Amino acid sequence: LNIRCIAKKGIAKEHAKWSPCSAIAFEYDPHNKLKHTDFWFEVDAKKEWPD
Amino acid sequence: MIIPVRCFSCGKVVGDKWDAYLRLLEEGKQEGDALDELKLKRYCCRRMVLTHVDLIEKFLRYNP
Amino acid sequence: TTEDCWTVISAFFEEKGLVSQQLDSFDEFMETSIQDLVWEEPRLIIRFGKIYLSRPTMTEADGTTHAMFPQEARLRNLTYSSPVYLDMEKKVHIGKVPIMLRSKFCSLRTLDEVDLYKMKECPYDMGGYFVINGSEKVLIAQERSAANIVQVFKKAAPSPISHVAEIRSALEKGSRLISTMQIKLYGREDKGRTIKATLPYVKQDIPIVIVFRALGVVPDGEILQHICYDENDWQMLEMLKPCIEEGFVIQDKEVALDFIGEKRIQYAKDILQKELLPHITQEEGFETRKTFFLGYMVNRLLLCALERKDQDDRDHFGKKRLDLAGPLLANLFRILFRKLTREIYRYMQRCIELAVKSTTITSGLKYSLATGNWGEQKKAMSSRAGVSQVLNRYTYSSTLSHLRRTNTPIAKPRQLHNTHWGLVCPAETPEGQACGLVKNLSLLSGISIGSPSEPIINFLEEWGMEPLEDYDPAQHTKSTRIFVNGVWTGIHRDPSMLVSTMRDLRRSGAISPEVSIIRDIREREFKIFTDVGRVYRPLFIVEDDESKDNELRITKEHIRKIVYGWSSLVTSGVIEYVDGEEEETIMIAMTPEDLQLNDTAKRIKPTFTHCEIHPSMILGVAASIIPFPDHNQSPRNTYQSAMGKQAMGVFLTNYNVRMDTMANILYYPQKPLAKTQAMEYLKFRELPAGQNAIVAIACYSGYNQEDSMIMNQSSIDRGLFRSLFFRSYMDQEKRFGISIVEEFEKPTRATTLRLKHGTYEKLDEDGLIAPGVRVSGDDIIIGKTTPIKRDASTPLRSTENGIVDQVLLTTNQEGLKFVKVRMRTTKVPQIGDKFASRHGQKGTIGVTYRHEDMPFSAEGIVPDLIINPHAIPSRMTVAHLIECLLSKVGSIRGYEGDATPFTDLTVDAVSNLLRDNGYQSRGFEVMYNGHTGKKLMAQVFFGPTYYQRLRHMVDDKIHARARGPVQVLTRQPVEGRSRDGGLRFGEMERDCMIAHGAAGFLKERLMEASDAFRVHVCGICGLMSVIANLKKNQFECRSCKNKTNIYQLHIPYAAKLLFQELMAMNIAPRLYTERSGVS
Amino acid sequence: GNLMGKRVDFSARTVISGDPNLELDQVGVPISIAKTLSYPETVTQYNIHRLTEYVR
Amino acid sequence: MNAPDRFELFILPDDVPKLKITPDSRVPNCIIIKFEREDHTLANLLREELALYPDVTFVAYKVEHPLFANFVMRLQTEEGTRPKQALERACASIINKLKTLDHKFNEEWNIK
Amino acid sequence: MNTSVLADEFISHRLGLIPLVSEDVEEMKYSRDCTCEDYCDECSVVLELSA
Amino acid sequence: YGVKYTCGACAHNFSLNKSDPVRCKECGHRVIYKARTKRMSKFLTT
Ligand SMILES: [Zn+2]
Ligand SMILES: [Zn+2]
Ligand SMILES: [Zn+2]
Ligand SMILES: [Zn+2]
Repeated sequence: LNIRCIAKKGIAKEHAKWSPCSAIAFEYDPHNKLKHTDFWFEVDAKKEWPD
Repeated sequence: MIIPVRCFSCGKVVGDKWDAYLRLLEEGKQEGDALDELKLKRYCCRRMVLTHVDLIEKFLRYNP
Repeated sequence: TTEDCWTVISAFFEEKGLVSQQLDSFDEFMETSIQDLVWEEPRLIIRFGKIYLSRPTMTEADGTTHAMFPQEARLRNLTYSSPVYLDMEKKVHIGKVPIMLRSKFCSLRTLDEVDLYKMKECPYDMGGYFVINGSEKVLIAQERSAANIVQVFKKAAPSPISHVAEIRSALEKGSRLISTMQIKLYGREDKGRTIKATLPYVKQDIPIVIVFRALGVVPDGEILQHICYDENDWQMLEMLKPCIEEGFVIQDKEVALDFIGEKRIQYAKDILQKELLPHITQEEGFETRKTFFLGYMVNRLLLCALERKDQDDRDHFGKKRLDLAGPLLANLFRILFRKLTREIYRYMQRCIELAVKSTTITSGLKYSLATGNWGEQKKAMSSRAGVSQVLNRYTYSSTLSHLRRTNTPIAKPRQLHNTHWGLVCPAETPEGQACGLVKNLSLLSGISIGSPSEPIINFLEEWGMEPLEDYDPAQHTKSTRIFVNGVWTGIHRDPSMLVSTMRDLRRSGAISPEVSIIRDIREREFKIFTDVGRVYRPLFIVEDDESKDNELRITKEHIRKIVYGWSSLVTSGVIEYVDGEEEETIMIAMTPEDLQLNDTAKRIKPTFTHCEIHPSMILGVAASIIPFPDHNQSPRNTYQSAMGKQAMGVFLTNYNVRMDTMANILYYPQKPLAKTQAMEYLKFRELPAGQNAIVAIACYSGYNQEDSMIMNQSSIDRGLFRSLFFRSYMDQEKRFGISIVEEFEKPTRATTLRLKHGTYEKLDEDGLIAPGVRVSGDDIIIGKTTPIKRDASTPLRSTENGIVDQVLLTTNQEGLKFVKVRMRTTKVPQIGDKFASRHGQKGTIGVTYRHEDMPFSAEGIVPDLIINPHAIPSRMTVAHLIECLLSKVGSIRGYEGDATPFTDLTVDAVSNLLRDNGYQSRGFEVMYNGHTGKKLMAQVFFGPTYYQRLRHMVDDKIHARARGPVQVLTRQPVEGRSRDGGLRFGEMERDCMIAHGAAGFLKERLMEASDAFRVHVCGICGLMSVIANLKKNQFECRSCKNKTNIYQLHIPYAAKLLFQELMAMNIAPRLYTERSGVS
Repeated sequence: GNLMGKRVDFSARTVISGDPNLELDQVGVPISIAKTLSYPETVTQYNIHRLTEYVR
Repeated sequence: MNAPDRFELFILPDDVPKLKITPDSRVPNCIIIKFEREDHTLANLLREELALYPDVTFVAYKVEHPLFANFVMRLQTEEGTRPKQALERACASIINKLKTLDHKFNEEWNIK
Repeated sequence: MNTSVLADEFISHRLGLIPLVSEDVEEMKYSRDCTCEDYCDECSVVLELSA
Repeated sequence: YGVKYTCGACAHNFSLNKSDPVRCKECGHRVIYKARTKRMSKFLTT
């Protein structure tokens, strides 16, 4: 097995093989106060929905 | 068929964790925990190794 | 326990393996059978003896005779067959018989692990197939209504016949004649009722009465002795009255055997020893017995004709057999050997006073197996096509299925009968056309082989069995009659003990576990079947051996004990083989446990003689991989059962050394996150059929609409669902007895010109390409010529391209140059390729987004796939949703997820375990719209689910043409995208346009965009005669002698031919440019 | 088979996928295909200019 | 096979402008700006910072079609006030915000 | 040279994802923009591999 | 130095042409692969 690699710049747009991110957490207002969501539930939202 | 550099789902590397894993098995007899310690939190990167089927082994028993 | 019966199952496959049947039935032909066949109707007006069957050989020019091997014959496209020799008496080579891989005569049969690895044969390959001219050929099971059994059919109000009973007869061992006995019954259930039967060679039908006198019984009451076993059954007797009067005209054996048109009477006998009920035996001194039979038949008849017993269930699988490989090689052989018989007769009819070209037995066999036409060759296509196909190799579970497949020659057969339970898988069966006519065998099912009758015939006539010969229906009231393979071998008094002794004799193993014994108390009879072709399953024995209460014979000691094969598990009376017939009179318990308060969540659950090893064993390969098939709409399971046979993965490991046309390997495989305990035996973990995609069932861009799914580009780049694609073009250097050979070079010029379009510059001087070469457009892959220098070089199909992966040259038996080329290509998933889960949820890509654009969860985690919620409500497939949940747990918990059928796992249970880990008890998670970052007003069912990448990728379908290669006969375009063809504009497409009134446009299709042609008609005799020499103007049209009145028209060349045809049929289509008939 | 309905030229077939941003009467066509099917349009002093670009 | 070359989502080809501005006749003082080689990343960001500047009477954007990474932005402001400036400022304000952020991220950092 | 059971472009893919250093990544230009025909040290990084 | 075909068993670089037989420098086994190119091949990681 004989190779020879050549590296170049580039970004994640051009190809996934670039981006240094790899998963990124994002959350806001964990306690739905702004009500930008309507929680699903069977009886009690607070208890059925993981804090 | 060998391990996949970077996990499809999120992107996190997973090339190194192979030898580490197959050891923490043979001796330390873990799964869940091993992984947890290997720094593999969320199921997304997780499923890659635990679902990997190393075919290459049988292939290597072939001549050319 | 439940987890125990699994070990029992484990014990089974360790010894028998998925393909028992195939090998077993092959060996039975080699080992034994083949001999018995040659020694029966042999001797010719000089006998034959034992036959020798040597091993594989390869007689090729430029070498002696190289001992050939499988993995070679494949690559060189040969034939895994060996020689056959026979010491004929008044040494000789006689035909090549194709061995079956992994059997007994295949050397592999002994070699061990390392030993095999050295033979290049992939261990995981269970073999069981033949290797004709390269491609692996798999013989497909052929179902057929069993023979030698009593039936009864009612025949519709409009018919001179009321009811009828039939019985197909054939010698279980010896020739096997296919002449059936028909005992009709004219006069419907009303009209003023004769009884006639059909005999071979008899013009009309004969009335039962004469048949009795013709046997040797002329007086009454000695006749009803045989028919009725109860002088007090006036009803039955009445019917018969009008019939006796019919034959009242023949009062003896002379005329009896006469009327069938001294010479005929002598001939009459013949027709009784060779035509009349030919099975049973054709000896001599047994006349008596058959008389009792012919009585038992007319009885069984009326028993229905008097509304006491329903009409026989035509599709009662138990009365159906399955001619596996071994059996087939018989009825085929005879037809041949009989032509061989009379062939050696021809050589002797030339000798006006060695020769035997043992290739007719070689090439004959080949023809069939190659195409699928059994019955000889010649101008005899009057055989059956379907038998023997081109073994699938799309995926492992595909190939598997194919070998375990059964067919069934042609609204009632297609039905899924009850009898199919246990023996055949309910879901796996081809869509459309023949659907239900192609069945696959279950896991536990097996076919018989052929045990012996006598060791039980004796065992009977030596335990209470008073021979049939001397019977007295009134003296012997409840005499329990016993049948043997459809023959009546006398009756027996109290059977209860006689019964539970033979069956116990079998359990120790001194009378093969394969024989069937059915007692029909409700009629007082005993059915005995030894037959070859009977499907059977295994069951647990219960037996009340508890003198301290009321319990399963098997114990936890048999279990942990698992010189102890599966044969011992049977040799200890712990399991029995119950066929479909015997089933009728037994009572089977489902769950072993229970069948010997509750949670308001789990599923509601509703003397015992046998138990079910495990219900999840009634499935075959297809359904066997589907998780929770008991949670989806059944008809859906049936779909995945087919689509499975069309996904990508890895079909074998030797694949890197196979020169087969078409083959796909999934870049990175992945064993499922959820599995069946049965998978453990399907080596699936070592040969997965797909990958675990991070599904997310939600609406988004609206590109996941109508069963189309969105796939995360980002991970498509990370190699998700990529697959290699192979292909293998092959060529030879043909010759002629007249020394004129072809060549394998890099041709140019040389007086001919006959060459291709593409480039040859990428061809080294050996007339081949290199494995580095980047081929495309049409580029010639191989270089060949035919001197008669015309090129015959093969060019890469215009639509394809990729890279060469391995070229190889080789000799042929005819010392010719054999050369195969293999091209590889990586196939990336594209905005069109088809995919699907294991729940009939098939779909293609509509678009592809990246990480950003994609929706995501606070944790970070992002989906790889987004399918639409609309593909759930009417599809009803719920297990999918469940497979998702379970798999979302095993992911987070690291523990392998069991999905196996009817266990003690519920959605409420799983939900709690997922709540123990941290995430929502139902899976659902919050997500932020990748474009704005703002949360989604709703929540989504985000969870890892297995996904197979079925083949059928766009670039293999995409086709567009505008005036291309035209057909020859028609001159219209050609078929198929491969030949650059054109789409048909069939009737239905015509119609529509006509409704639209698109007159002209249609006229422009059929002409300008296809056929078209300018023909010259004659103004007098409206024909296409005119000799139009477009130069000297000369037109003419002799016979009607004109040169002045001629017209020109524009019609489709296709039509012009239609007319020439019509002309050539003597009909005269006159074409007039002016109306003449007036009105 | 060949007369009441025949295979014709200037025709194409592939795999479909819906697009929620295409007018009702539109139909997104794959580049490849557009580069294959033609249309005999006579030369006229009104579209010559446009044609002269297309030809080069 | 038929998919463009990836690098066509950001590099402008032979004579083609990033920005194209067209006047709106429908109503007075309004424009529709065609943005070439861009997406939500930069779009949504401009849209946002405009509803902060209470001098903007309108500001919306859209993606003609997902295959092409482009987008049109229509903006309308009060009398005699050019949108471009408010775009400059709020864009500069982004940089300032970011200049601050950078700085505020450096001092914060240093304390480790 | 490559006698591996994996194909050429199969390996090519693999190496594409492997993370390389990118500290002074900002001071380099794409070989395509570099006025050098194809590539060079002033615009590309070559590596070797024999096994 | 230099190579044309190799053998499936006695991997020995051969080299031949018409009528010069189609075997190997030992092993009768008439297989033989057509060895790599000299001009290096460039691949894409897609
Ligand atoms: Zn991940
Ligand atoms: Zn004429
Ligand atoms: Zn450069
Ligand atoms: Zn050799």
